Amino acid sequence: QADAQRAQSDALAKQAEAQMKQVEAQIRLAEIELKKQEAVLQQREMALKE
Amino acid sequence: QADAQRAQSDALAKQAEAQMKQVEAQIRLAEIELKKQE
Repeated sequence: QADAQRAQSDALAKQAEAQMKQVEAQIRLAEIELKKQEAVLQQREMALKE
Repeated sequence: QADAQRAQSDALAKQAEAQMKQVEAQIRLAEIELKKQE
């Protein structure tokens, strides 16, 4: 039972950690997309001012 | 247990480069924002 627990811990150290890193990368990509949307909104505001 | 410890050590060694890359990207973004402000 402890061996299965240690196997799950090793899985978390390996595949689950890699999946968590992929999730962090996806969150960073989403933040970059939000920044791009904010820049587009600023450009639209500049066009309205013009 | 020792095999998992070695796997964790190698995982930290490999993810250190990714963390450094993210920090470099953040620093570059701050510099780009400073340049765009000027």
